[PDB]
Amino acid sequence: LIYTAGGYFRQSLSYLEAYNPSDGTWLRLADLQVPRSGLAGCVVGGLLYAVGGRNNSPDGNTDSSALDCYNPMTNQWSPCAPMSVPRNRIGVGVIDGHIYAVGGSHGCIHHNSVERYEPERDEWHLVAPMLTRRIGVGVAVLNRLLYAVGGFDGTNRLNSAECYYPERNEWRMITAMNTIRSGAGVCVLHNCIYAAGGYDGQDQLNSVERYDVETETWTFVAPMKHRRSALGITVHQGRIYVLGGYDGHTFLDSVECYDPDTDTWSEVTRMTSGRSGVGVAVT
Amino acid sequence: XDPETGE
Repeated sequence: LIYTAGGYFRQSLSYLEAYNPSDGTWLRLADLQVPRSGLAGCVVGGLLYAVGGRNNSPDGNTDSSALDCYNPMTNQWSPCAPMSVPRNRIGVGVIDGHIYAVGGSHGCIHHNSVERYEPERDEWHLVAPMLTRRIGVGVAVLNRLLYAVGGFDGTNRLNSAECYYPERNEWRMITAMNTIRSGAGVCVLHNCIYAAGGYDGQDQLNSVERYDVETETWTFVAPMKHRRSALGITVHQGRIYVLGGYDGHTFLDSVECYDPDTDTWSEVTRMTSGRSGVGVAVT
Repeated sequence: XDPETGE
């Protein structure tokens, strides 16, 4: 269902929760081993993976090198070998049932580093670095191409996007978005790369825009009516769901729903608690 | 702290 692992509401969270819109209710499961915020979630071969993040607690602020693996009928987390480096505000994509870990920070260091994980093998292997250092980068998969979108290089927030070609192991810059976006929600809906909300350096954004690969074009769609960055994002029902985040004053519990064929947003639920920086994925 | 995440 629509799960949300980790997050932050005054401290990094252990929560693992589900939400289905066909039943309108939530299923709770095994808390994260280590609390995490700024993580990313994915699903490979059924299993929900949690990559990077950090544990921002009253007693520390540790960037997470770790990849951990949840089994929906084993309901157990098990550690899968750590990454090259810790990656707070990481972005992840899934090609070929393999996981790419993109960017993120470790302390002052803003990564361009990228690396890939192999679920049959439990191994991480360094790959070609991005052209840009990116934290809060959003990541998407289209035609088994991997897109790194937006983010923050440590000084500037980014509207640039760049494409990873796996069988040439290359990054090439593509057309920039119309809006600068760091910590936006980036997903794939229809066959457009969606980028929703984020932070442009001044305000959280309610605007949303989508990339069409054939025309190399970004187009703005209906905006959410709550600006939000550090949101979770996923598509269920062929419909967009955005989960929590931060709006400058409050940790949102609002969950919004975008219908593409009417191009309208509508509130589906409120989360159990307002929180930001969750990892989302579905299996 | 990061103003994008509020932490």
